Amino acid sequence: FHSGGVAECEGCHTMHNSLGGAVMNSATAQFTTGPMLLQGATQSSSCLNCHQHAGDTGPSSYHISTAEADMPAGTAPLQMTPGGDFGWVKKTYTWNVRGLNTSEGERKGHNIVAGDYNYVADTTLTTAPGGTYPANQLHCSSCHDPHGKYRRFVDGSIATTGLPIKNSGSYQNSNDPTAWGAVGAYRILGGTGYQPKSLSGSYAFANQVPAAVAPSTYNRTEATTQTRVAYGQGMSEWCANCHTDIHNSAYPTNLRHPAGNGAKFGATIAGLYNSYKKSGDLTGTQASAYLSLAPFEEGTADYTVLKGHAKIDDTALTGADATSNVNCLSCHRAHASGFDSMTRFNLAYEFTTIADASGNSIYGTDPNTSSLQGRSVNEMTAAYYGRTADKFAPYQRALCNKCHAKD
Amino acid sequence: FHSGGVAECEGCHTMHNSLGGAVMNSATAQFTTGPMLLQGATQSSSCLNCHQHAGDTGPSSYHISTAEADMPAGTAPLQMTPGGDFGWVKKTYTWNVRGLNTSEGERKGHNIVAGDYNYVADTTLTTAPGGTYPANQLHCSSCHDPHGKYRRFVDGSIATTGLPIKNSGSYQNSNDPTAWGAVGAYRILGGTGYQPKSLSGSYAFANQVPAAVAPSTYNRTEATTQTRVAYGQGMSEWCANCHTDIHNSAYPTNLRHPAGNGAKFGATIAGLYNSYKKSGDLTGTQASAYLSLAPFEEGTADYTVLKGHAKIDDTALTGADATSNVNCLSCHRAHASGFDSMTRFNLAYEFTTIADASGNSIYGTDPNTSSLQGRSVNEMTAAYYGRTADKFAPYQRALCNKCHAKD
Ligand code: HEC
Ligand code: HEC
Ligand code: HEC
Ligand code: HEC
Ligand code: HEC
Ligand code: HEC
Ligand code: HEC
Ligand code: HEC
Ligand code: HEC
Ligand code: HEC
Ligand code: HEC
Ligand code: HEC
Ligand SMILES: [Mg+2]
Ligand SMILES: [Mg+2]
Repeated sequence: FHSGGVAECEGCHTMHNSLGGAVMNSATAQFTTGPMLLQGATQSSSCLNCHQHAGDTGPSSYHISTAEADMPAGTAPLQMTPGGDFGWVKKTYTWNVRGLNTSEGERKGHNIVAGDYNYVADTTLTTAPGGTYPANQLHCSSCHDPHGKYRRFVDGSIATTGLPIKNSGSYQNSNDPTAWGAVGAYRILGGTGYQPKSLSGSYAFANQVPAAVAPSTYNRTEATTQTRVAYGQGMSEWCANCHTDIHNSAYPTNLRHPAGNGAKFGATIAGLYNSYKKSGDLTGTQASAYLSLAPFEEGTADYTVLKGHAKIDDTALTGADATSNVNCLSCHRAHASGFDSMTRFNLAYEFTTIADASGNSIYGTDPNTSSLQGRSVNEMTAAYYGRTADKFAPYQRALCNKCHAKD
Repeated sequence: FHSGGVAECEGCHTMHNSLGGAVMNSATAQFTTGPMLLQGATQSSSCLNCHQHAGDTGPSSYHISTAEADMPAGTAPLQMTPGGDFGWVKKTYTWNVRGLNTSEGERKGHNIVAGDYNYVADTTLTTAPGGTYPANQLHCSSCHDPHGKYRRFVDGSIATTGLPIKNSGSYQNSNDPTAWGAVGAYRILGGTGYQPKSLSGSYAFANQVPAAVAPSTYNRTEATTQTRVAYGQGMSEWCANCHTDIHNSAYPTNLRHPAGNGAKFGATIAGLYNSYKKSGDLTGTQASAYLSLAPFEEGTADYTVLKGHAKIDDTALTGADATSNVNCLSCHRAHASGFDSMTRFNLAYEFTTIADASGNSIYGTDPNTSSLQGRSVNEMTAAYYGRTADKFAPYQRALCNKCHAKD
């Protein structure tokens, strides 16, 4: 459909609303339409018209959102992709230990306003923490550019026009560009100057489409072999478009956790990322040092050698060295997650995995404790991308430690 | 929170400073941070963010520091723990007898530099009396290791890595370690080689985490039944890390009051510790010989038999014999105290308790005398851990005597 580019216009727009018979979108009458000529209540209900299937059982290809009629109450959104499953946003949690703890739902992930569904805009965060981009006009089309303009040529340069598009250009199978026509950026997400014309003001991107390269069957479980998404450069400067203060290359001067291309890894830190495999253990051997749950940039726009990585079978795990950068995604997840500020690990209560009664870990077994924070065991097995509580020590502690071996 | 280990990283660090809304620590702007990525003006204002409650009435669980807005002027810090209540440091005293006596405030206890509060570093003592560790970089994190590395296994060995942590390991309730994962050292205070990387120089610990075992409701009054903290071995060699000359095992050769594991108690001295209960009286009977105000080591790392002691009801008082050692704490108190060089008893003026007008003792009744040295009666009832002037004879003299029966 979007083959790196402007798909099929009618797939998202009706020029009238009569496809023979009667209307094409059941959110209006015969001859009216959505805000633009597209077909939905809002500019972001047109993508949920195909990326939210009706009755799913397990994670499939795309379909990064699972319905709420499906996950009855005490279950977990079923779409294990590297961005996340928006199903999370509508998931509140309560539990008592010595008071009334309550992890809200609208703090896990970006809220898109899809009033056609039960998607509401955020309340607490009226704007974006960094710069000021407004948070009631947060549609899929804000980060993603539906009419894929931004192209990668063969010299590696990026522009918004000049030759035809031929393919996605965002996989391992994706046939590299040639002298006659380019391919499309990592996801169709928009590069420099991509203000959507519906929005009106001064908010206009400034940094380029990042560099990265997905596996090509990116939506999977991770109990067995784990998914590895590659990460070229620029991936932080890009979120920097709508968060600005939070970017930080030089750490000591700017007191905030380093993130960017100007934030190298450290020869020492790097030694540690390998050594620390589990919690209490520091064996090492790069060949095994994973890349899922706390990944890292390679800092190299060479789509040939970096496509080198990005397999979906645990062959190239291949930790890092003091050249590797650390983008915002090494802690967070772009779409959403199960953890209060859309992180990848847990950071709410001292441990993550309790020791059952003997040894071998388990996430815990009582939904009104602090080990689980009101999240039944299946839930929190899906909060991580379906990896059992057996890839962690009986009393696994917090999980920055994959870098900072504070064990 | 610190369950023997690395608690909850975010509890002490912000990676940015925006927890939704606005900032998390009100000591900086939106997207800046403390010296390390933690949240406070200094590396030791992060622990006072939870161990100094706002308005307290009486001593509670932890909270070893009571605010100054609370104790108006003529009152006493309200935290009766076995380390002490830092509230003392900011307490000067004046009185006249035949001149102008003035017991300063910054001599009672270690000064931590918490510029975020009214905590200033020491002036008179620019370094530490023993070796040279500098006394403007004296943070809670200097003696205490926030990322609890040091573990006790089941063989009793101590290391800084190798198995997971499961619990504090520093109480009577604390479930002993097992073959799969260890517990944490007596307090999280750091063992061998624990230089904090902020500090830069040669100052690097050399001796191990001591051995001791607290009661498990350690913060209490003592008017009624008295708190007994147990004391394994090594407790002096440990303060020896930052004071070195002052350690002394063999007395006659090294002329300074004996202190350590190589400093036994004496069959004669030991006979005396029991006999002398009050000042003028020498009844004896070990079963009653206390252990609070002048305690002593047992010299035994056997966490089972030494946990045997350490109750908080006056059952095991159980004086000693010529094997018992004498650590630095048998005279001093680790955090602070009300007595000029942070001791446990008074050693300023001949007596401690005057005889009122009839007999039964009282600390005295006139704040400009020498009996009180400018410390109103309530004050000096809290200088001792709330024990009235009725556990002492009408004219109680100095208080080394619990060992040296110089009465
Ligand atoms: C509305 C604006 C959106 C947005 C923001 C995205 N989609 Fe689609 N999508 C569909 C299919 C079949 C695919 C796979 C086939 C193909 O891409 O040609 C995709 C893929 C994507 C991607 C990744 C593609 C890439 O190469 O980078 C992204 C980032 C994406 N989508 C976002 C199917 C549909 C639809 C079915 C008709 C509709 C409608 C949309 N998508 C709309 C959107
Ligand atoms: C096929 C060639 C077309 C053509 C001719 C157009 N589109 Fe679409 N379009 C989509 C969305 C979500 C928007 C909203 C953008 C926003 O909110 O800012 C639009 C917008 C337009 C416009 C107005 C804005 C502009 O910059 O031009 C126009 C003139 C336009 N489109 C024409 C979504 C989609 C699709 C979803 C996958 C697809 C396919 C297309 N558009 C294709 C076309
Ligand atoms: C690039 C991949 C990123 C990353 C890693 C994050 N963002 Fe966004 N963001 C935007 C708005 C309006 C908000 C407030 C809206 C809301 O709260 O739903 C946010 C918020 C966040 C958070 C906190 C989310 C929360 O629920 O509290 C986080 C952790 C986060 N962001 C990470 C708007 C935008 C953008 C506008 C175009 C862009 C681009 C990004 N964000 C990009 C990213
Ligand atoms: C999870 C919540 C955390 C937390 C609390 C911290 N980290 Fe890291 N970080 C990484 C690198 C390479 C650095 C280098 C800083 C430098 O060496 O100049 C940092 C920086 C820090 C600091 C600075 C402390 C210092 O000694 O300067 C602190 C306090 C800190 N972080 C806390 C890299 C990583 C990771 C790589 C994948 C991960 C994961 C984390 N950090 C996670 C966290
Ligand atoms: C900053 C570095 C510090 C330091 C040096 C200490 N704390 Fe805490 N503390 C908190 C709570 C609830 C407890 C009891 C619960 C538990 O320990 O799990 C403690 C306990 C301690 C101890 C004794 C613990 C032991 O088992 O030995 C010590 C030595 C100690 N603290 C020192 C609460 C907090 C906080 C609340 C968020 C914060 C922040 C800190 N403490 C920070 C520190
Ligand atoms: C959770 C797993 C983490 C991680 C990943 C880190 N910390 Fe902290 N930390 C605290 C304090 C007071 C300091 C200052 C130490 C000093 O002054 O020397 C630090 C320091 C760090 C660093 C830099 C120093 C180092 O040796 O690494 C790093 C990389 C780091 N931390 C990561 C205080 C605390 C806490 C207070 C109770 C808690 C909880 C954590 N840290 C947890 C973590
Ligand atoms: C282990 C439990 C001990 C004991 C029993 C004492 N210390 Fe310390 N000490 C350090 C520094 C820099 C000073 C000077 C700073 C200051 O004066 O505030 C001190 C001072 C003392 C004193 C005199 C205190 C006073 O106010 O005059 C006493 C009685 C004392 N110490 C006892 C530094 C350190 C350490 C650095 C890591 C460590 C460990 C200790 N001291 C340990 C202990
Ligand atoms: C409070 C200020 C004091 C003072 C001034 C003294 N003591 Fe004691 N000390 C203890 C033990 C077991 C010894 C053995 C020395 C030995 O027998 O070899 C000592 C040593 C001394 C001496 C040496 C005098 C001598 O005859 O060799 C002196 C002069 C001295 N101390 C003074 C044990 C204790 C305690 C056990 C809990 C306490 C309390 C004190 N001493 C307190 C003090
Ligand atoms: C001016 C008044 C008209 C009239 C009378 C019609 N057209 Fe359009 N139209 C366009 C496209 C792409 C379609 C079909 C696909 C789709 O909407 O997704 C249509 C459809 C119609 C119909 C079909 C009725 C039905 O099948 O339900 C009819 C009768 C019709 N039109 C008449 C596109 C355009 C267009 C630009 C692309 C313009 C300009 C017009 N239409 C104008 C008219
Ligand atoms: C609104 C409902 C949507 C829809 C349909 C999609 N997005 Fe996004 N998204 C963003 C980024 C940076 C990525 C790539 C990040 C990564 O690969 O880790 C994605 C990813 C996707 C995909 C495929 C990849 C995947 O799901 O892992 C798809 C199909 C997709 N998106 C569609 C960024 C944002 C964003 C803010 C930055 C917002 C809002 C959305 N996406 C919303 C939507
Ligand atoms: C690179 C520029 C970024 C950007 C744009 C964001 N992150 Fe982080 N961040 C981390 C953690 C644990 C939290 C929440 C909990 C806490 O701070 O105690 C956050 C928070 C955010 C927000 C929240 C704003 C708010 O809620 O007030 C936003 C918008 C945000 N981040 C964006 C952790 C990390 C991290 C390592 C753990 C790295 C690396 C980054 N962040 C990088 C970025
Ligand atoms: C700075 C503000 C702090 C904070 C928050 C704490 N400490 Fe210490 N402390 C030291 C030692 C040896 C002990 C144990 C001594 C004993 O048990 O007698 C303690 C004790 C504590 C506790 C609990 C036990 C208690 O309070 O009695 C807590 C919660 C605690 N500390 C926190 C040693 C030092 C030290 C120099 C050696 C310094 C400086 C601090 N502590 C400072 C702080
Ligand atoms: Mg939100
Ligand atoms: Mg002092």
